[PDB]
Amino acid sequence: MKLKSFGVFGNPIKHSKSPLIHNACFLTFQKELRFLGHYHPILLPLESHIKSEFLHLGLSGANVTLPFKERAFQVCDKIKGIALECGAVNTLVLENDELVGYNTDALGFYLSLKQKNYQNALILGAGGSAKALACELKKQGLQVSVLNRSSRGLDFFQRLGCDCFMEPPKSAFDLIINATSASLHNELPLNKEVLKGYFKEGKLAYDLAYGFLTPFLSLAKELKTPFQDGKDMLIYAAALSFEKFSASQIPYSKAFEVMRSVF
Ligand SMILES: O=C(O)C1=C[C@@H](O)[C@@H](O)[C@H](O)C1
Repeated sequence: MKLKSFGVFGNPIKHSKSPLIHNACFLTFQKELRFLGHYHPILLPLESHIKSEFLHLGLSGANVTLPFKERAFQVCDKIKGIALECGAVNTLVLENDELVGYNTDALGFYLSLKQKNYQNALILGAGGSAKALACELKKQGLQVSVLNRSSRGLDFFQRLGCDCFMEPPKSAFDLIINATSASLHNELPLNKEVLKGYFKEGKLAYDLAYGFLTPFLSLAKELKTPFQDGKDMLIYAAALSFEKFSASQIPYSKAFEVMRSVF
């Protein structure tokens, strides 16, 4: 049986549930794929440029998580699909010996939303996850505000047409999104009274972290604001990545069904 190797690059990487869900798919779909994939967690040094490792490990494809998604966009040979406008890559595939970058966070976030009744959004964060979410939400015709602590990174969000803040804007937002970078989200991302204000006027508190209740979500829950963690995004984005790992042979809906079941 033909073997191919995949993994997910991050630091930290111990928490990632990508190997669980991708391995479940590779084991089921080996029938149709006519190879058996195995998918590994891969801890990289902070300074890594990724490509050397990808090639040394003989990977066919990989995912990229914190804090490497912007670096992946820089180091891949070719960027395809909506990643062209995300400034960030979360999926790498070796295609004809070119390292090709995609971004499945954008659509995976969109698919994860139950309602499309949302008109505007405040994204907390400025890393690869925030960039893909801003791209996607602007594409869907929401107004997007982005709140962070420095002037670095602002050109991307301003070129998208986002309203960029470093002090929390006195406005109501339908979606309030914790996409803070290089963070595990164990800590409130804003002053608690400020977040309470947003939650009381907001329609959904959405936190990209998955696999525990963050204090951000717990505050929304206490306030009876509807809230959503990162599980359904992870699973849709992973299923989309799996579609790419299959050379578009297995549709994401079929990967999704397997992944959700095992998760
Ligand atoms: O936790 C994980 O395994 C992942 C989380 C998201 O950042 C993804 O975009 C990434 O591809 C994988």
